[PDB]
Amino acid sequence: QSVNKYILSIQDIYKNSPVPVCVRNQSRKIIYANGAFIELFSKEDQPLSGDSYNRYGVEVFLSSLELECQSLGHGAAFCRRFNFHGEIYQIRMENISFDNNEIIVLWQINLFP
Amino acid sequence: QSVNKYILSIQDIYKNSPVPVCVRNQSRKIIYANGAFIELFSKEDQPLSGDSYNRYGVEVFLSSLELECQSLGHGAAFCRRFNFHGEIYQIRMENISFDNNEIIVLWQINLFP
Ligand SMILES: [Cl-]
Ligand SMILES: [Cl-]
Ligand code: NA
Ligand code: NA
Repeated sequence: QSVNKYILSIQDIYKNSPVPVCVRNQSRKIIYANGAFIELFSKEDQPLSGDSYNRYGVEVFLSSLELECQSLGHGAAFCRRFNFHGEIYQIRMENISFDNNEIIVLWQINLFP
Repeated sequence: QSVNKYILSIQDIYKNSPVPVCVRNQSRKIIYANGAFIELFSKEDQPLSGDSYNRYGVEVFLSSLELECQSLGHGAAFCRRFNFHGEIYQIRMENISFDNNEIIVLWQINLFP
């Protein structure tokens, strides 16, 4: 609702963007993601290449960060780093809460500078 | 133009937000900022309290980061930390470039977790 309007705005900004972005609901479900995000996490696991070449460790780390973000309350945000397929990334997460205490979290990812 | 539309979207997302955000043009001019950002940097210098209690060192650091962001090209982004009035902050910067090679940079700031 007001969540849908928020999503439409994120989409307007990020739909054609090189910056991988997504928005997830309280059930860890993606409710918005752009092409860049889809492509980033579409890399097939290469389990033998190294410990960062599968999604599972990073998934738990990122889900854990997201839970922390949800817990910090409306407007809470932070930036952290993680490794994925041999590259270092940063991720910013932000808590957006709505009048019905519905919580969504914005993810924005970049390659580490 | 297309910059104005981008700005309208950022405004829709961040106008009522606790998250300090701004957008600056190539001449280091603010073309959008929300209330949270205005309030953050409205703190009067307290030059005697410590080296982080004035805007000048952080201004040069942040302007330097911004120039790097501009140089990295469309879609470039990174997260860094800085100190201001005795607190640690993170800042994410993102390069948004338009078809006429007009460059704007989004700033998003948070208190360090
Ligand atoms: Cl980190
Ligand atoms: Cl830093
Ligand atoms: Na909370
Ligand atoms: Na460049």
